[PDB]
Amino acid sequence: SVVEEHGQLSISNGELVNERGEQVQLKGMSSHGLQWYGQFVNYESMKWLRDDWGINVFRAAMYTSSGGYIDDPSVKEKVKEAVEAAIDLDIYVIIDWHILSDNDPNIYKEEAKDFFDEMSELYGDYPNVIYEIANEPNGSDVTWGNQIKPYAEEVIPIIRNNDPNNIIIVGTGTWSQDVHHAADNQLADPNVMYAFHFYAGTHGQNLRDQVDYALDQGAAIFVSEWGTSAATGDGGVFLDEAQVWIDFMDERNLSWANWSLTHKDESSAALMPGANPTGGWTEAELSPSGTFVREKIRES
Ligand SMILES: OC[C@H]1O[C@@H](O[C@H]2[C@H](O)[C@@H](O)[C@H](O[C@H]3[C@H](O)CNO[C@@H]3CO)O[C@@H]2CO)[C@H](O)[C@@H](O)[C@@H]1O
Repeated sequence: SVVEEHGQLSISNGELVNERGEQVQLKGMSSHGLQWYGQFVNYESMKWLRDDWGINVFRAAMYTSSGGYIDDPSVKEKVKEAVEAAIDLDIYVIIDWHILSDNDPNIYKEEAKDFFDEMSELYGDYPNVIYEIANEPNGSDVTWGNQIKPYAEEVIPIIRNNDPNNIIIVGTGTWSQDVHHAADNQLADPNVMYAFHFYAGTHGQNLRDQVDYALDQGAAIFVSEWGTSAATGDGGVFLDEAQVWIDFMDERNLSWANWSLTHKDESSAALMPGANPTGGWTEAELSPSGTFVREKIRES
């Protein structure tokens, strides 16, 4: 129903809109790294998220390093499984080239181009697909103008040769926080969005103001990852600040995916130890974070 109704997504005046020009807000879950917790990514779990949580997007977090795709490329087949499930379930799907320790997206740019060529050839005639070409550029030696923008200007044409207008999300500096510099030096492609990531354990008032600055430059922003925890993915749960961010995102038409769908014993994990990887989770099988995130999506 979601993808049939909204169909082709595009950016109009800095906003994500559907094929009839109406604003639409995606809300869903990210996997954790597919090399570690890939068992939680399957049609049945995604169907349960759709039906019981109300998700309308799923993010497949394919780490490049840390035992991910560069080390063992088999994890690309799990991305394909996720995409196929999203197509069958009629929800959107984010294909996330999940850089992190490999902090400059240029490190594995040749592999990224290859990977996005393959994915856009396979899936470029479905409206479900959103390409996230570099999760979290980071480090003081990685800037928008010097590193990230020219990386994007190599990868985007590879995608566009196969898929001329599905959404592309481009990471920003400082772990996808530096939307200000991106917004001042935007990419040409009209269906690009810039990633912004937050963690509720950080006091967020200035970060909200910087998102507003970026929006005011006509840049579109997708909150392609956020957590209820501290910035490490752990360190307690911060539901008061999370709620402030939830309300902010609703007021600004900002789509989002929460980190993450795993049973790992860290505060950002949505599931308890013993949660079934194919779904069906009782209240007792959701973590503090998962209970909250589920409520936010069901409210929506
Ligand atoms: O258990 C698997 C490995 O986990 C590694 O820690 C990861 C955290 O569990 C995870 O929450 C964190 O997520 C990041 C995400 O990649 C980018 N956005 O920010 C999130 C919060 O920091 O990523 C951690 C690093 O991959 C751990 O380091 C390994 O030892 C484990 O094998």
